[PDB]
Amino acid sequence: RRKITQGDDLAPGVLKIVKVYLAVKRRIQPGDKMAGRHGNKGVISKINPIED
Amino acid sequence: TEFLKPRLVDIEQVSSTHAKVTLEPLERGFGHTLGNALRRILLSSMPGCAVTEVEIDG
Repeated sequence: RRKITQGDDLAPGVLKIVKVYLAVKRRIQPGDKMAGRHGNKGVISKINPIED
Repeated sequence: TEFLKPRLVDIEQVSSTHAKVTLEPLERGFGHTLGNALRRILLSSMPGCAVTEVEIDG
């Protein structure tokens, strides 16, 4: 609790800093760069449905 | 579930050479299920007539 109560001092002057986290999921889409361990590279042209 | 109804069929037509059937709407994979299905029909099976054999009497 000591660490929780007084361990919040950050920078001289600005002792009150509010840090907010913003989680943003980023997916795979036409334009992503995919590769392999072996060295081959690649960029998805048009991710087609599994129908094709 | 929802469904779509094919409308706005803008038939670009020229007498006998070609017809270009413009038409909406098609979700991902329908201009395929239909387009390729039609070319399949037009290269393999279309009940019509033609000359099967010709003997040149000469």
